[PDB]
This record gives sequence, C-alpha cells and structure tokens, in this order.
Amino acid sequence: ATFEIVNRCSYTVWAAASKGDAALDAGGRQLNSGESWTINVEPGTNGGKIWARTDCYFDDSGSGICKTGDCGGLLRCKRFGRPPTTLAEFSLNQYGKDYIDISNIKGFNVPMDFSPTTRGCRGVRCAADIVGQCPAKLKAPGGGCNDACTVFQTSEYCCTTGKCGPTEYSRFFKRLCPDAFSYVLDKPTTVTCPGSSNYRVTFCPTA
Repeated sequence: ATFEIVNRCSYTVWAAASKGDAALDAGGRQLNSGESWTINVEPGTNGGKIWARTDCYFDDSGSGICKTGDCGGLLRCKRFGRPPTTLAEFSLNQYGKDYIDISNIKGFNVPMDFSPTTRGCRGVRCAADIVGQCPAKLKAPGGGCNDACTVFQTSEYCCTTGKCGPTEYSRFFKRLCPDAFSYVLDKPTTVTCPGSSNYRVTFCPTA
C-alpha cells in the first residue's frame, strides 16, 4: 500500500511511520513546507501509525531530538513517538478490509487529514486549532497539547482497567475534533476501507 505524506504546514515537519516494533519503509524523513514523501507499507500491516514531529535536530548519523513525537532520538523511527502526537492509525488487509482512523489519545501536535486515494470510503480529519485552545493543564511546554493520561497518569484517564468513561479533558478533544478518538473507549470513528486501498496523510490540510 502506498501512503503519500504531504506537508501543507508553513513549517518543516519530520514525518514518522512505525508499527511499534519496526519502521514502516524508511520510518522517517524531513518534509519542508509543501513537500510530499510516498512510502510503501507492507500489506497486512497491523497497528501502523504515521505522525509528524516538530522542531527536530538530527546530526549526520541521524541521531538527535524532536520537541514533539520523538521516537528515541532517531530520524528513521522504529517505535512510536513521545506525546503529544496527532496519530494517523491503520490496520491493512484485516480479513479483507483496511481500517483507518485519527486519534487524539496521545494528544495533538499538528493538524491532519487521513484519506484514501483509491475508491470506496471516506477520509477523516482533525484540523481544528487544538494547540491554541488547549486547556491550561494540558499545554505541553515543549509544544502541542497532551492527553490527560500523559499528564496525570490515573486509571480513569489511561483506561487501565478497561472501564473508563469520557472526562472533561477527553471532551475537549472530542468537541474540537469529533471525528478523532478522544479517549480509549470513545465511540469508534474508525473507517472501513477496501483491502489494499492507498492513502494520503496531509499535515495542516486547511488554511
């Protein structure tokens, strides 16, 4: 499956793509404002994620640091990134279908649209200005908006026991971005696509 990753932000981002225990494709790359990076993701990829990282410095060997989304200080990510990170999430060829969604469960750093480029389903979008409206206690001093689990580490926010409900914090994400997951047991906003669809992830999809 091809994913075209497009940076429409006015700032540089460093895209990242991982399934948690491995990179997808090169796993990471700098995208200046306007650039596009097409990756190939193996069919059957389960629990893949794509995200953006901001204000990064990498040296010549591709080690450094990112203010949001850092995945162990590597340009080429092999694991998931440090919150806050808006997440494009997908599982491909799962009993004949693809599954896609956007999640705010690990916070928000950059707006995003995640859409198929082939026929038979709709995309999802989380493009509101969540960083600017972020509640005080969720603001990440390093940039972005943390989820409440990251900030407070309680069973209710982390949904440790499997029984949580919506909270004042998760309702903030859901009000700004109704089509993204706002907490673990949120009513699914996952989109079912034909197996083997292709996709575009766009950072900052709107002016």
